[PDB]
Amino acid sequence: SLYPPPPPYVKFFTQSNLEKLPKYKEKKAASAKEEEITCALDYLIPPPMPKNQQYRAFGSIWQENESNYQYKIQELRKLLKSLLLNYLELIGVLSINPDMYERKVENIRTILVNIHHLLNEYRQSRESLIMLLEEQLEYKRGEIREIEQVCKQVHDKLTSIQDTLRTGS
Amino acid sequence: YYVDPETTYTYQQPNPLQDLISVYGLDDISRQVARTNLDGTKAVKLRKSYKNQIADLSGKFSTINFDWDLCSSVLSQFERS
Amino acid sequence: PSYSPTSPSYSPTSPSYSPTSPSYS
Amino acid sequence: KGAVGPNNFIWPAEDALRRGMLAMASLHSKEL
Amino acid sequence: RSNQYQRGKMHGLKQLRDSLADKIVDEFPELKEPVEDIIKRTS
Amino acid sequence: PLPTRFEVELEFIQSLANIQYVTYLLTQQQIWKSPNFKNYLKYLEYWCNPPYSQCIVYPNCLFILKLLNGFMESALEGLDELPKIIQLQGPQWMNEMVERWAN
Repeated sequence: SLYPPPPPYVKFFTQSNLEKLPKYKEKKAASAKEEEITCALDYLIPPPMPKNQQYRAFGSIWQENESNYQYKIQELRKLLKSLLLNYLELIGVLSINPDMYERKVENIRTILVNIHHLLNEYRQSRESLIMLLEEQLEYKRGEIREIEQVCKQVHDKLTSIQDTLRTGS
Repeated sequence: YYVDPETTYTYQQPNPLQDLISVYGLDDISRQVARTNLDGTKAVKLRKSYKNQIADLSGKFSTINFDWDLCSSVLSQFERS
Repeated sequence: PSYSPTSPSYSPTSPSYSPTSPSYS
Repeated sequence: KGAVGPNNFIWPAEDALRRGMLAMASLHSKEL
Repeated sequence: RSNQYQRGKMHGLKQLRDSLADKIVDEFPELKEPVEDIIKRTS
Repeated sequence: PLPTRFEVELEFIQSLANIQYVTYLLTQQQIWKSPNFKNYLKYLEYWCNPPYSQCIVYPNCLFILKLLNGFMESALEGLDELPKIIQLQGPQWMNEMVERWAN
């Protein structure tokens, strides 16, 4: 069907199984002193994390104070200059002998592809943390400073009123 | 990065910039069936098909294992009848 | 003429009961 | 919107679940 | 007509790359040397 | 190879985010009638803590199951209103998820 069937073990665990789970896990721990499914109550025991700390799904694999970059910068600049130079040479190829133009085209793309690699090491979450950091920091400083400004102006008004009433005495 | 002094590209031959008709001395037929003469006047009247190449021959072209002796004898007998 | 028209009694909140099953190829 | 790009949706894809190994796992639930 | 188109596009491309080489030399003198070699690679 | 129970339970949790899946599951009588399914739903609650929450792909179902948790004391009735209510309350629920995680 369109919707896959519920998992099979879901139907094994009734309320009685839930209430008898404590004694079952106590007995299992006492006896113990891929997990084989010898009893229907085994699944409620929390599954163990794989030792390799890896998870595979759909053909793809998955697994501290914030809780020479100049070399990369100059590499990027020289790569951009070489990319412009190669673009000029490739368009010249198109001009004179376009029949073999593709011979350079993908080459240029490789440099562009390398640029993407040069982005990968530069990857930005810390920079986003920084920018959010300063925006809420400056917002709270603005709120604070307007607080002492308003309380100070109220105090100044109170002192002026006190002087006015003392003069009228 | 891709600047390779060892990689040299030669001029495409023949060069389209030059007069490709006169490269191999191929001007005679082109002049023979040229659109216009050197003065620009029309040389000959132009048309489509091969019909006018047979007009000199006699005729009115308004709309455009084996025994030969035995067949000839059969035709002779048929005509004589 | 027409004494009174009918009040709109649409029920878009009705979930419908269309059976879906021939999705797998 | 008209171009169905793979592996980038807001919600889990129905085709992703169909192609996921859970489908055959449910089919092979007897083998489990 | 095709030959005239070819010649016109060749002239256009030639002026394109001449102007591009000239300006790349102008604003980027450090890349001037390869650009001429690029011409040597093309012409 | 045969996937482990981790993979199938995680895929079930992430598929619970679909409104069509929830509507289909609640359409059948015996799914809600059987206490086994709700027992499994309450068992699934323990994935809201790390490091399990780091393995999720769509955080919305995190509330949905919790919303489904509410369904055991709110009633089946309300199944028809489920798509409308999720569409209407998507903004504030996304905001509260962001507050729970992004802050």
